[PDB]
Amino acid sequence: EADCGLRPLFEKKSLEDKTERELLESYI
Amino acid sequence: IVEGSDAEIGMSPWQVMLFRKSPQELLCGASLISDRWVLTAAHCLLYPPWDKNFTENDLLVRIGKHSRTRYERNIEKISMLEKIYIHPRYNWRENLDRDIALMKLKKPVAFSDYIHPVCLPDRETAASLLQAGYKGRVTGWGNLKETGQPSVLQVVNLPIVERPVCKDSTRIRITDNMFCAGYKPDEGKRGDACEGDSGGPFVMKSPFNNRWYQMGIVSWGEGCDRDGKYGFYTHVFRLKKWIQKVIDQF
Amino acid sequence: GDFEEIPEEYLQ
Ligand SMILES: O=C(c1ccc(OCCN2CCCC2)nc1)c1c(-c2ccc(OCCN3CCCC3)cc2)sc2ccccc12
Ligand SMILES: *[C@@H]1O[C@H](CO)[C@@H](O)[C@H](O)[C@H]1NC(C)=O
Ligand code: NA
Ligand code: NA
Repeated sequence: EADCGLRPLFEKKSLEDKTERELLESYI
Repeated sequence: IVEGSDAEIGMSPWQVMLFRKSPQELLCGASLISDRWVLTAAHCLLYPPWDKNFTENDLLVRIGKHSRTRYERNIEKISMLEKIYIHPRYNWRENLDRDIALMKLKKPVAFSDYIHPVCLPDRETAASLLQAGYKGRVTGWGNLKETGQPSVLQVVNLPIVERPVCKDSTRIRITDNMFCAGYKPDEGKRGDACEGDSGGPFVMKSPFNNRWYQMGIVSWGEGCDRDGKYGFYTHVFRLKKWIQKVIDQF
Repeated sequence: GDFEEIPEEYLQ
């Protein structure tokens, strides 16, 4: 899918979900 | 999900529910990879030991849900299954090696704010993301404790665990097609999948292109959130060739 | 508890 993995209510809106930071911070 | 938290609305547009026709009940979790293809664990569809063996006609696929029990009108979409494809080499007699299966919807579903597909990883993303200590996220409406049901979809983020540790925590021969994940007794944080969660997606967000990829499938675990034990997931990239094959050929 | 009734369209 062309726009796969992109959430209409978050990424597409440039908004972050409550805990996704946790994930990104684990990726050294 | 044990020791998790309520998902935000729209947090997992790809999350899918495997619903049994009669008796109307929650069977497993699944994910939407395309407008006509749902990905789930095979053990959800077939497992002789527990007399399980469902067909296309036995169940329904419910997309866009948030609440476990309420039929979310105007929001969720329920579809029928055209064909079910289990891995030709699904080792259910031993370790559930290649615990994967595809489902073809009867008619495509339409995406919305609550319904959107997740990406399947490419070798690089997999190479770069599947590393111990790197956290992923699991979701589901399964049991809140090993031994009750949440009202809405749960979420928990677990770190991937070193291959040696995973092997040393179980009596089960783990293959390259599996990878475990969870916290260690000492880390002072808990969380794990549980009954009714299996089949579900373990995703990660790429720090390179901002997309969400499903790295695994909730396969099997011994108990729920037990110290020194971890959940095992089907290594999705490792079996991508079968996924593409089926999709393309059929 | 238990689930809620879903449209009959879907049960055939
Ligand atoms: O997803 C499985 C899961 C799937 C398969 C499995 O088989 C274990 C055998 N070996 C084969 C390969 C590895 C271990 N064990 C656990 C999971 C649990 C579960 C527990 C009991 C159950 O029903 C028993 C209750 N029953 C009485 C009658 C019928 C059902 C259904 C689901 S608990 C759990 C926590 C984390 C990740 C997955 C699972
Ligand atoms: C399971 O279901 C299929 C479809 O009815 C059938 O062909 C098969 O014999 C059943 N048992 C097993 C273990 O495959
Ligand atoms: Na071992
Ligand atoms: Na654990």
